Amino acid sequence: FPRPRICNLACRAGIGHKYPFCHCR
Repeated sequence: FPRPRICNLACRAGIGHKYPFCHCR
């Protein structure tokens, strides 16, 4: 699965835990 561009932003802002599809840091 390709890494969604949003997931990148999410990780940076640390809103990963906020975005289900981008459950990053």
